[PDB]
Amino acid sequence: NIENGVAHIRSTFNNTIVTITDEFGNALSWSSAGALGFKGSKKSTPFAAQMASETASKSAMEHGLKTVEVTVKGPGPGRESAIRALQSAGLEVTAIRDVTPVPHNGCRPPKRRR
Amino acid sequence: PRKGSVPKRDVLPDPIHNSKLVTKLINKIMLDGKRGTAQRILYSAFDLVEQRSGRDALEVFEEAINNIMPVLEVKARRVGGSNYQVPVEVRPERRTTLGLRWLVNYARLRGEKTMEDRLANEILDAANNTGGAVKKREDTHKMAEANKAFAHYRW
RNA sequence: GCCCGGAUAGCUCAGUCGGUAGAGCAGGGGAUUGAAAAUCCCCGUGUCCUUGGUUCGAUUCCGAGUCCGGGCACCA
RNA sequence: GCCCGGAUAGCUCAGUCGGUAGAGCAGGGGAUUGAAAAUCCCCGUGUCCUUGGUUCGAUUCCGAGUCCGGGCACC
RNA sequence: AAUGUUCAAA
RNA sequence: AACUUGAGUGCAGAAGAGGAAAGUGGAAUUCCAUGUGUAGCGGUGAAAUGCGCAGAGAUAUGGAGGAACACCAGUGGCGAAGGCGACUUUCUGGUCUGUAACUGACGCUGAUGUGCGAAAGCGUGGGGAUCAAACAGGAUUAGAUACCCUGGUAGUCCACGCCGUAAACGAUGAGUGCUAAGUGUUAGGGGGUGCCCCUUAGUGCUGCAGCUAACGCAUUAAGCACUCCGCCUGGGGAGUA
Ligand SMILES: [Mg+2]
Ligand SMILES: [Mg+2]
Ligand SMILES: [Mg+2]
Ligand SMILES: [Mg+2]
Ligand SMILES: [Mg+2]
Ligand SMILES: [Mg+2]
Repeated sequence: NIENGVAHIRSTFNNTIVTITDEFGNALSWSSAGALGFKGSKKSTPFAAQMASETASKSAMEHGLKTVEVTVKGPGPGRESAIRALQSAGLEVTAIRDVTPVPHNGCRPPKRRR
Repeated sequence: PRKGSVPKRDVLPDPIHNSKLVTKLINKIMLDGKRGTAQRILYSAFDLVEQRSGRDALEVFEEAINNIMPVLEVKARRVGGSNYQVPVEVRPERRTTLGLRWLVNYARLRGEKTMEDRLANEILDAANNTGGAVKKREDTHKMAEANKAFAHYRW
């Protein structure tokens, strides 16, 4: 529980998830818009990101680590307002990563909406 | 007006009270063109403040507007192909003009059976809180300040 | 004829270990907008089941009490 | 020839365990709006199947009664 | 990214 | 009888997702395994059905299994057409350029037959990861069998065998000669100095002459000539009896 952390966030169009962990994948304190009472498509605002990175980041209480090293899953509208506002708990962002799973034409997508 | 910025040009001096912002609420209690019954009632509702409150109504009066002073507006705007609200902070010229209506609209609601005494219980009990009209400005003060939403909207 | 669980906003649940009452559905009034439904504010009354006692004080502990859910039920 | 279910706004159902009648579809009049359909208010009459009795009181319990649905039906 | 039907006779 | 320009055979080189048969790899989806963790994920205009403390989704490792091969990739290439795009090997068709050594008209078009022929469908097999008719559940409207969402069977996948249709589309049959010019691009071949102009073959645009009802086509003709085959003769009734 001692002073480390990698940041795994995703942001689809619904309920941008923030979950910070250690060098392994062990689940310090996950956080969502859904733990906060956002349901009517305020599940994903940049204001929903404004209370996303805060209530996971400030809920360290065992590590309070030195850097965060974000890994950006989920191409969606809550990206950079969850990484600027991650700094508001005082954690010293210094290098960012963007990992969204790009297929190589594996499985055919679901059909087009109308 | 699609053409822009009709000029303002309104003037408001006063006889004794030495205040531009007191001849405004004489211009809203005055209904039906009878200015000849406004300051007869208004100045007989301010000289009865010090007999009801602890102080002269001057140094209570800026406090009385100061606590009733509204902060935030919710002017609805169908953004970009959607439809829900947006908070707008009021430009400082408009906000007193929005502000003064809540004295008179609740002046005609307090059943004290004398209008120059029913109306003056919202300048007393206005520098001191939880008055009659402070309830609405705290009701709409948290309308979208707590309910913060898409705040990148234009209008 | 026997032991428990309790009657907790108009509906449903919560702590309710004597100084120490909460949520959500509903209702009303604004806003929306061609009109309703959604959707967003602002509000209130709870009942702590009848009643007495250990009571500085009982929604809270005993039992004079109504109702219903869990087991009764034996070789008459 | 036999045992039950009952005739509950004009249509369909509800409690109807003697003091103790409800919903929705329909109808009418406003509003809408170029005109109808939608859509929103505000309204009413029910029948508690014929009739007598235990009746402080029966839509409510008996049976003198009409109609139809459930079983009858045997060697 | 909508919830919107119809216009008796040439 | 001969000749060689039409078409063929030799020689050199040049490209190409042309096909059929094995083999290898990476990204991703899903479902199993276990860590950490706890109150929701997912969902739309808004919402619910569905999954969740019995331990979800987010994340760490690992396993299994099937489908398609991001970047290159482009009015790019190849095939008669449908079409074909990870990589290597085995077999194999076709066209282009230059060259002149042969053969000396051996060619063109094709009635009936003979074959190839997307996608769905059918038969006997296997395979089943994502999708996904019928259907089922939740909203939407007056009703919605629909558009929306959560699931889900056939099928979509491979071998063998049928069916033989489509906006199978440049809505433009096939062959051969001839009539202004610019302009990109691909595969070559010669001339002159990584660069500058000669012609052949495809393939895009802009444009006179000409035809055209007009839109527009215009050296890849819908122009000007010939040769052979297929087809139409007002629309409904009808690609039906
Ligand atoms: Mg102007
Ligand atoms: Mg099959
Ligand atoms: Mg579906
Ligand atoms: Mg085609
Ligand atoms: Mg063409
Ligand atoms: Mg004909």
